[PDB]
Amino acid sequence: GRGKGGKL
Amino acid sequence: YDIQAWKKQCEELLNLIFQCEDSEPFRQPVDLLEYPDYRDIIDTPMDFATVRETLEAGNYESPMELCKDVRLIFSNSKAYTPSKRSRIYSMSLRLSAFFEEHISSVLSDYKSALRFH
Amino acid sequence: YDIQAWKKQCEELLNLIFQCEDSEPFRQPVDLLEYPDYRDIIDTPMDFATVRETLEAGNYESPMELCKDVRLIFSNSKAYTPSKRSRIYSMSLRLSAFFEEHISSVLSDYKSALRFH
Repeated sequence: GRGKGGKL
Repeated sequence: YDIQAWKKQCEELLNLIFQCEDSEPFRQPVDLLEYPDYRDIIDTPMDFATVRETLEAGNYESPMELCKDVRLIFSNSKAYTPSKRSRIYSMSLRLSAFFEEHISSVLSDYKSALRFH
Repeated sequence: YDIQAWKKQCEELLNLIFQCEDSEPFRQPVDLLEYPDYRDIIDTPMDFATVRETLEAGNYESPMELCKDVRLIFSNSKAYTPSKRSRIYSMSLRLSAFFEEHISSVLSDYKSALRFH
């Protein structure tokens, strides 16, 4: 995703 | 050559989308409690329940207006999870292909009808 | 006036960090298969298992050397996930405050002892 963001 | 025919066609296409397993992540707004950084990336959230409601309320004047909201569902999915190996990326690609294949005839039939009017 | 006292103090502080829930993402190296863009952003990876191992092997000559490795864990965390609304940002801020509050007296005790020698 976007760093330790996003969905998987 | 019916300029109203797209309304019921789009209603039935959305019914088919809600029945497809691949639509599950997109059936309701993204959960901002579960993903609190979502609004740092995404300007305008969108989901199929909102699209269905906007149609039912008669707030789309043309099928191209409806297509703009659906495009945003897939634009937001890619922006927040761009990884080509993720489950949501593959679900997005298959459901996008399914939508485009069924909407193409709805748009061309509507454009034909509009010429006549 | 004990110049060796910092070794066991830092061992106990690392034990306290490993038991804090906020440390979970930092207990082992970032997985570069799960995050293949990580080394595009991060020049020098660091984690609490590497720090603990370096200490146990006696490869730190002073507590300031250990402190600068721990600060790199929080520098890397903010660089890769800067979103102030993300869960990892708030975990980083709390664990960093906890570390700084406990390391300060380890550093000042060591500096006092060093002056004497």
